[PDB]
Amino acid sequence: RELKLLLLGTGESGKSTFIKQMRIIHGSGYSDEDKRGFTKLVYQNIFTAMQAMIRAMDTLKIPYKYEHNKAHAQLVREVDVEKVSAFENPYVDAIKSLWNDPGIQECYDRRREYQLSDSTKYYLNDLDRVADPSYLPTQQDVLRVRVPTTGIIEYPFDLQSVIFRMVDVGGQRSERRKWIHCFENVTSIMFLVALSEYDQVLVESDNENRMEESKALFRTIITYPWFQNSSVILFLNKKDLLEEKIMYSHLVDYFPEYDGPQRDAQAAREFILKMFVDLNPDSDKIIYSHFTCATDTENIRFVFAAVKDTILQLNLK
Amino acid sequence: SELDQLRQEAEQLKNQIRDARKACADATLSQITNNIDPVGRIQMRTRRTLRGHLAKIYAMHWGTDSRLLVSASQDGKLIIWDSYTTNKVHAIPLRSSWVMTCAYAPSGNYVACGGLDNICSIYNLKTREGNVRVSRELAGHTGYLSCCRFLDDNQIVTSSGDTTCALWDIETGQQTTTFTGHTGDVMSLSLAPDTRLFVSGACDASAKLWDVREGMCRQTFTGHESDINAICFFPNGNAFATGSDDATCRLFDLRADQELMTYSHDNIICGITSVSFSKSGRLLLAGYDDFNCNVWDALKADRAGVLAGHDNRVSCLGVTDDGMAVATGSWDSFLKIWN
Amino acid sequence: ASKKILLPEPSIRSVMQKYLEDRGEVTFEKIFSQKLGYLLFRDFCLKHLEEAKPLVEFYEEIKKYEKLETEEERLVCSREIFDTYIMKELLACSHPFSKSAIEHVQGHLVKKQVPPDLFQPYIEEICQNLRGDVFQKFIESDKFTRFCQWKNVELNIHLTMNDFSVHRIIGRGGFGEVYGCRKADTGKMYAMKCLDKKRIKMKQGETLALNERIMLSLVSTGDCPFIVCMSYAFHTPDKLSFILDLMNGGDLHYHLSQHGVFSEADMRFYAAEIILGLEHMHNRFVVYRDLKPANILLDEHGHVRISDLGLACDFSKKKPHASVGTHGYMAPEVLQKGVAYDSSADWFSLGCMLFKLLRGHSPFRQHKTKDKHEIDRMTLTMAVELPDSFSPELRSLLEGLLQRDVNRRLGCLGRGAQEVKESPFFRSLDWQMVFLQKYPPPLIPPRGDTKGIKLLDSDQELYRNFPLTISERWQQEVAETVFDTINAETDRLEARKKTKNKQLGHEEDYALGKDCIMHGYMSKMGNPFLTQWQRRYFYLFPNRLEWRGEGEAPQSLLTMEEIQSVEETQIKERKCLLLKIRGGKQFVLQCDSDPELVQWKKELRDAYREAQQLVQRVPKMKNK
Amino acid sequence: NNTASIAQARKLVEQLKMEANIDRIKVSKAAADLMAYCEAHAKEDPLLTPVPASENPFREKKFF
Ligand SMILES: Nc1nc2c(ncn2[C@@H]2O[C@H](COP(=O)(O)OP(=O)(O)O)[C@@H](O)[C@H]2O)c(=O)[nH]1
Ligand code: ALF
Ligand SMILES: [Mg+2]
Repeated sequence: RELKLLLLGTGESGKSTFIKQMRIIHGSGYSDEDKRGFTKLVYQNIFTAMQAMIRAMDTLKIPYKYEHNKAHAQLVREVDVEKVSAFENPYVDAIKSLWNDPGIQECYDRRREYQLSDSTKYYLNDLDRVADPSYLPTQQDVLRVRVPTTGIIEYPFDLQSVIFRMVDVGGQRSERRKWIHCFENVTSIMFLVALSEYDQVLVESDNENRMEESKALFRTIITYPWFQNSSVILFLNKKDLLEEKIMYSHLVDYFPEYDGPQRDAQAAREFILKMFVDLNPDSDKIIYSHFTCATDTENIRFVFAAVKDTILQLNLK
Repeated sequence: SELDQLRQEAEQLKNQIRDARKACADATLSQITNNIDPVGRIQMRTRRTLRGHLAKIYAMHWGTDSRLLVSASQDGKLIIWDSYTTNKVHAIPLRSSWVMTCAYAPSGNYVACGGLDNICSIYNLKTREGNVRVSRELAGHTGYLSCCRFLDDNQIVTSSGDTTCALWDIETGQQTTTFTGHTGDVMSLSLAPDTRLFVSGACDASAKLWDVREGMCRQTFTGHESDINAICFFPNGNAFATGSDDATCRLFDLRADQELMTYSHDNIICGITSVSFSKSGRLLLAGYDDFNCNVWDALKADRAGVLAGHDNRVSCLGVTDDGMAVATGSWDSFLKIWN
Repeated sequence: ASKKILLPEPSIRSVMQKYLEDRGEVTFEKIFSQKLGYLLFRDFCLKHLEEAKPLVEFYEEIKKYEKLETEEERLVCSREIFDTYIMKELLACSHPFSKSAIEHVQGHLVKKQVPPDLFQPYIEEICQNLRGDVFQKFIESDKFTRFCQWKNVELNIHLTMNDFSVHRIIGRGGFGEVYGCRKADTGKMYAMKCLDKKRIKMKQGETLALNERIMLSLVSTGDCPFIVCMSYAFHTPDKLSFILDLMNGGDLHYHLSQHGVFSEADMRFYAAEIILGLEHMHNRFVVYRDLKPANILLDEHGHVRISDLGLACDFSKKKPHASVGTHGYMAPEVLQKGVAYDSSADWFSLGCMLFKLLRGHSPFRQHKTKDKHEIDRMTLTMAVELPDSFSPELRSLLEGLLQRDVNRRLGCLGRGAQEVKESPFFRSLDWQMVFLQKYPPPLIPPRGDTKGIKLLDSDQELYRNFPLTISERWQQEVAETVFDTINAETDRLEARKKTKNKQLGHEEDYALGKDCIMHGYMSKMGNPFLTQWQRRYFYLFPNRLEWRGEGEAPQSLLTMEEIQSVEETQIKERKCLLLKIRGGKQFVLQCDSDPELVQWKKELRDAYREAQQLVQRVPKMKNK
Repeated sequence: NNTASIAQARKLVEQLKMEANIDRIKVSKAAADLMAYCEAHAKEDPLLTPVPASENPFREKKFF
């Protein structure tokens, strides 16, 4: 017996990462043949990230402390995103030096003002492993890669109880067009929200707030008449990023109705959660919330174990 | 008190001016000129006719080359003629149908016009692309543009029905100076050879000498019993003649600051529309509202001749800078060159 | 369609746009409402504009939704409309509509309910989006120019009989016969109720002739399947014409006399269609008063329409009281001399007929007595004894419809026809299927001298404001026949002269960049003994009226100064303009259409008065 | 309404002061000057004294 599940959400919210975790836990775990597949994409993320950071220093007008690293910056600027074969010497030391420059660090700490990526610090803090000739990406490396999903894809995983046919999709406004065509017999909806979005603007529209886009998109999905029968599962992803961001960026600023103590993940979590829960048109319906981290297999196991049980408790009976 | 003492000061200061003038009035020009030989009879002949305008012609103005001339007409068009060849160098259609005046630049590049549009529209003949393109909309006047004359390519003086004149900077499209003073619609104006002075005629039955430089009225001449319709400078720049709805012309000397001469006759009952001097100044040519256009001896005040070549009112007229010919525009749709 | 509808050249737009703007006709609600405006407007949005296109499509799909019959269809459809036009755009935030409208539709669709007006709030908000810039861009476009051309044709409709081919003779009447004809312009089939004016005054019946025209006018607008509606009214010197819907199937009295009485299920059909006909007239505050089988006509297929509106009456302002109509079917209040009545009377008249359809005689004449005071006494006095055979559903209906008291009369209690429709009799019927004529009729019909009296000018004056055209009708008639094909034809002929005049010498830029107020073709003369008629293209400027031929700019004009008076004078019984010029000289103009003539009259008068006012306070330009 | 009338009446008297403060010339000399101008330029004036038809652009020639 199969069940249709939609992973819906704003861009970069961890929909494709959630899938990668289902494959680790249930489906065909990541082989060492497959792990090589991502090596190229790892290198590209490091370039794409660094380049996006180099440009951002010229936008925000942040000075390089070591002026030597201006030569390395031009070196990296002309590197083509897609023409990356491997991570070799002329760029390795240049990109590590760049990263170690305290001007780049000021720019990185202002990552809210321009679109960077969510795994840049993870990779750039670990350039030694990446530049090794026989560098084989770990299961974490694979979870951390940014592979912009576009268009509907079906990933059917099967536990020893039931088949879950999960639907990964693209998050950006243009990708949301394609969504309509598999809204048919949906068992339940897994809506993902990135908790660290609160102080960020959309890539699809640098004017508007990412958290507020999700806030609207959730309300849109909820109120859809033919999901009245379906179950709703809210996934407040990137808990671990909120735990960093809230120490310097206050939630009070971007959502004025917040009373709680700033520099608190747990107080912010609950407020943010309530915002999404209060968008339910009728509290006669129940929204099942979980605070999650899609790059943590140990967290997704425990969560999805409880989520599966909720889906089946509800849908079998 | 304050306004009555100032009113009685006005009317004493006024009589100080009349006495300062009567003091100069030892002889008249009619006395002085008795002796000089009469000008004779100026038998003038229609050399050209300029057919093209579809209705009344309201104004015209010679180019400094003594060959090209613009003319504005009721038909909403501003035509440039080659007097020598009768061929139209340009036939410019206007944005406003209500044109009343036009003015060839001394530079030859620009021509200006205007009317009830309350704008002095400046046109460019020598364009980048060789077209007839509009350089500027000189807006600012609050009444009809009655007349205007180019100082050069970038400066132009204009009279209006708001009872003021104005100097413009064509670049800035802005009134450099404003010559306020008249208490009636300003019908006409005339630049002196020295571009630093100009006179203007109005419906207040008076003319005024203005200082272009500074922007003040230097002298005011009266004597006409009705509107002054046209005015222009004597060749040297020390006198000027005025045409009026009182059926008379008059000559005024600036330095003597009074009227020298009257040009009129019991037979002439309708008003003067326009005036111009011959190159030497001996002849005053007055356009009339009886389709005629009489030639006066400026010194003798005798009617030397008549140009009677139009079926309707002679609205406008001019003389070339080389004095070689007289143009006369009319309400009958034709200009005519004379010798 | 033998006679070619000739379409004015696009130079007509200058006159029309001024003619229409003067009447505030150039608004979105005025033009979008008209069928030919919608059709031109929607072509513009789809073909040319980018962001207009999906709004029209939404409006289109909703309009299709509205006309869906079954709920099983509307349920399927309401989703696709939502999923495509609402959800798909709403997910991406490119959905420019209110939360109210969105919530309104979800609020319904969640509850699984699909009213045909479900998307009605969206319809209104699609206008707001099309009403602003999009409408202005359309006015600027060539499609508005095309609308002006078509609108000119409409507003210059003059109908002789030469416009109609007469196929048969389908009737006789009180004052003239009735033909069945084809309008040559479009080929549309109509019925021509033609009346002799002389016979009218001979039977002093000028009131019921003119009443018919006014009543038909009130009724004919708003598309009605169950009334013989008017499309055009006109007259020749002696003949008075109405162009009505073609009822080739004869009347219901004949078909009753032929068929005998009708079944209860067969009568139900007729009653239901007559009910919606009565509902239509009552919603326009008109009473029919002459409701009887003879005044019900059948079409080819056997469907019905209400006919002779002559005895009808408008009660929006004041209610009547006299006893008008056939005195076998009239109500108590109508009979009661000087007692006021309204729509109520029709429902009493209905009962009398529906009874007569089942029994073969009116419910009051016994032994067909033909006695006014007998029948009318029984109307006021006695209640009908309904035969035992009459089912209880019909028993309920005719006891409700035939009350003497109007306070207990069915259809009069408050909600009009909707009370009658609810009756347990019509409980089987889906009332919109009645409207859509989807119910099959019970009876398909088969195929088969004191003229010497004088006619005054006083009589002719009565029929001066008679002739009329009904825009809705004419536009539909055009829409459903020639519209697309004339557009196709005109599109070529104009494009043909665009290529021609391109290669000869660039035309039609004389009026541009100046203060020209209006320009168009007209015809000019001077006086009878010398000059003749000449067609020229005029340009009206504030101070002059220039005119030219092809291959030149204007070489002759006329100043506003010299125009003394514009006056409407007729030349050989044809409206023309008379320009009196200062020098005792005259000058007359003549136009193609009525709209043009009217606008040249207005604009010249406006222009010369305004010139002479202005010039006279300018010393250079003024005479003395 | 004194402030307008007074502001106007002052311009007048400040203007009349302007006009009265000029050194005028005896009319006789004004005339003599103008007469003596024409006397000088009467030769250079073809309207006054008819020029040769050869020198006349409006008679002798059609080519210019
Ligand atoms: N640290 C952290 N990174 C995350 C989390 N979720 C996603 N990411 C990373 O951020 C990027 C966006 O996730 P992805 O699944 O590709 O985005 P989506 O499918 O478009 O929603 C990926 O590179 C992920 O590795 C999270 O909870 N914590
Ligand atoms: F939501 Al995405 F790549 F931004 F799947
Ligand atoms: Mg994805």
